[PDB]
Amino acid sequence: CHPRLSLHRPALEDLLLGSEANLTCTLTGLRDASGATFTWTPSSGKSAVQGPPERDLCGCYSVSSVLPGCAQPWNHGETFTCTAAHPELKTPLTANITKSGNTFRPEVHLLPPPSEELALNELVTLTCLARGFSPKDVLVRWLQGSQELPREKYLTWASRQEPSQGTTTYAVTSILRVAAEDWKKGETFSCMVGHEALPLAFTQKTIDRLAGKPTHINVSVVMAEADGTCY
Amino acid sequence: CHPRLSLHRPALEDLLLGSEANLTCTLTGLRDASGATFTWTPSSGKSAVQGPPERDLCGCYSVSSVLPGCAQPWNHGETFTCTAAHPELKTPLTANITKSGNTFRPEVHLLPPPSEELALNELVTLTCLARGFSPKDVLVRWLQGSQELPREKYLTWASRQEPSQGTTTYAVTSILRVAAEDWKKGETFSCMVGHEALPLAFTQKTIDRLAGKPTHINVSVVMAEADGTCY
Amino acid sequence: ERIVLVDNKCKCARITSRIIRSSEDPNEDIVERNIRIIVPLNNRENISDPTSPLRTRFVYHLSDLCKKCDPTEVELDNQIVTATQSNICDEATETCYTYDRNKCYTAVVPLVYGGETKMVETALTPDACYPD
Amino acid sequence: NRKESKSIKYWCLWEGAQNGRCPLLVDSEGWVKAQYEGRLSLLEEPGNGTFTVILNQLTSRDAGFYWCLTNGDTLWRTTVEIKIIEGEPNLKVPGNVTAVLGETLKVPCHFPCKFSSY
Ligand SMILES: *[C@@H]1O[C@H](CO)[C@@H](O[C@@H]2O[C@H](CO)[C@@H](O[C@@H]3O[C@H](CO)[C@@H](O)[C@H](O)[C@@H]3O)[C@H](O)[C@H]2NC(C)=O)[C@H](O)[C@H]1NC(C)=O
Ligand SMILES: *[C@@H]1O[C@H](CO)[C@@H](O)[C@H](O)[C@H]1NC(C)=O
Ligand SMILES: *[C@@H]1O[C@H](CO)[C@@H](O)[C@H](O)[C@H]1NC(C)=O
Ligand SMILES: *[C@@H]1O[C@H](CO)[C@@H](O)[C@H](O)[C@H]1NC(C)=O
Ligand SMILES: *[C@@H]1O[C@H](CO)[C@@H](O)[C@H](O)[C@H]1NC(C)=O
Repeated sequence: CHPRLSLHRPALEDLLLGSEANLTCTLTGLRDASGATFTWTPSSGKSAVQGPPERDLCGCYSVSSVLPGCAQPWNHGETFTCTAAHPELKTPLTANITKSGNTFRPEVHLLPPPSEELALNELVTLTCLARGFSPKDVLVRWLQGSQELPREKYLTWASRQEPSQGTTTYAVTSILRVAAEDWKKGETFSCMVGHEALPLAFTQKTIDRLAGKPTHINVSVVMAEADGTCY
Repeated sequence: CHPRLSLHRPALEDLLLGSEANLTCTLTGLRDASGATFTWTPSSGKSAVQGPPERDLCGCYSVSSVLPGCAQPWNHGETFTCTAAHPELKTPLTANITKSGNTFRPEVHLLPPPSEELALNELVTLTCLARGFSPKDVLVRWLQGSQELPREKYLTWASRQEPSQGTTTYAVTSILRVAAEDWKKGETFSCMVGHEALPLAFTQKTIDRLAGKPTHINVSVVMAEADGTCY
Repeated sequence: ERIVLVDNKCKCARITSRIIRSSEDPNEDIVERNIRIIVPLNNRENISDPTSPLRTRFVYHLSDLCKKCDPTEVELDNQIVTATQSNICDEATETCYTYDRNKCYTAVVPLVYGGETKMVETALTPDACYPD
Repeated sequence: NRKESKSIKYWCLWEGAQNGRCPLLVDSEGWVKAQYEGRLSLLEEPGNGTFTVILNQLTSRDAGFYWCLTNGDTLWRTTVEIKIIEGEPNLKVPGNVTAVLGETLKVPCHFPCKFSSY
């Protein structure tokens, strides 16, 4: 076949919640997968591991490496320069990876249940929409009260790019179904979104039934000649 | 590589709107050259025409064949067996595909924009949601008044399954951003959903302003000489 | 009139809400919202003395009254993380319509003492400005 | 209370068996309990409104309600509940070490990269 080289970014779930930002370098398209070479430019804890040469499309071997490290040199803007100088070719090839600039930060919105789900008194739906972020990585969790729900109780879609108003931005969604009775009892729910362009790395919105679109509005304007202190 | 043959159900856009019911028995991965022939079990009155092979992974080919039976005995309950024949591993492969049973209807919701987006005079965003439908085949379109918007103006995700109690069901979302002057003038919008288990095959929802407008407003102007507020 | 959402004392505005489980149609019910504005008829525009005449126009944006921008604490996995709570708090800078019982408001006036002048400091709300 | 900082501080354990009872575990004078030896201390940092108590070597039977007391004029008594959940510690040390008759010892102690800023 044909050899190629790749370098992927560290995953967002272990960069934000933890800090262990391991890297990865992958060459695919070899059938003598013992003679290979990996070299990064910084190596102080230089024990870069290698794994079992797993298969590929139609049973071709594939080698890969992991250089461990944590998140202070990544977020400060360093560079990493993995290279393959294997003897299964007579010329080496190179790649690199850097934290993406030109970022934007998302806008988080929680939407109340629709009006015609509340008649049946069975289960109601809460939608979470996060829009306009320039990298393609995001985290979405849910909380009830102050207790995190387990991940097998909601469904999250993937992140896709939206119709271009000049620059390329992305979007993502998520829904959650809860009981119709305890939404009316007065429980509160939250959608929490994490992305690497936010200043405190996280943001949260909290919704409940009392903080919603009202049916009746009472307005009283009182005119106070007496004082201007507002007790 | 290894030889394998699968066949696919017709597309939903061609089965609901158009008239192009086509089943496609195809095998990809052929140690020999283009020398294959296919026979089908019905003989409705059309020849299963073929196309040339294609380019695939590292020497493998991909032959195909389309059954032109666009008269729809598919939704009456046919069975539509295909059968392969090629100078290959000498045991002729067969496969069987039919219409699914145990169908359910989708439930369509169209949500109003968030108020925070409304109080900024920029583009406002709408959300469509369908959930609870049994096969993962669906079509979502948008409308403004009566004009269908072209499909480069909106983003729609894939169709994934949702966590539930036994009976597997699926869900899908979509969004569309419009201008605030069109919303504030009073132009309406619509989300339209096509599925096979709907009896008239389509559903509509419509939204504008005055959707969740309140029903009662009281204004009280308490004059001077009556200021009697409390802590 | 049951649960307080907003109690703002720069503008002196208060918003409460209550689910009124009404009598007729006993499986549906309304959501009521009460807003109370107290308007001062003798305050200035800036809170100093000679600024501009008395304020005659009062504007209230409910998207600003319901705003929440102080960081909070959230226990996600077995961790404490800090998050924000709003999309719009890119920045005090707000104008206040009334005073507040728990804060001083002072001024500076030059007066003469035979020779030079001084920078005498003057309390505008005398109850809240004792050094204690 | 900030203007009562010249006092002595205490640390309870609410037994709750018959009536309700606070045996002491540690005070600011320099007395610790018997069976809490090597795993309890009371620190006057950060000061100025607050003091700090550290309890390690946890077990599943350390769960309970705990009270903090002073000798001041009017007492707030604050209570905290200690729950024991599943997992493993962040820091990692060996067991208990011996020593030969007079030579150099060396003990390591690990930490992850979440504690690199500290
Ligand atoms: C509302 O009125 C207040 C009170 O007059 C204004 O604050 C004051 O503004 C003046 C002029 O900007 C400041 O005076 C400055 O003093 C420093 C020395 O501290 C000197 O370096 C400058 O040359 C100038 O003389 C004053 O410090 C300031 N603050 C007070 C009195 O606390 C305020 O700007 C007004 N706001 C609006 C929105 O009109
Ligand atoms: C990173 O790679 C790019 C092309 O892949 C090339 O500019 C160079 O090899 C590296 N950049 C720098 C600044 O070294
Ligand atoms: C239909 O498909 C099933 C599953 O492979 C198979 O056992 C059966 O023989 C097929 N029937 C026909 C008529 O092709
Ligand atoms: C004690 O706390 C107060 C209020 O935070 C602060 O003003 C004071 O400087 C503090 N004292 C010391 C010694 O840090
Ligand atoms: C530590 O090991 C010594 C060795 O005898 C033992 O006496 C001591 O009780 C041990 N302590 C703990 C907490 O296991």
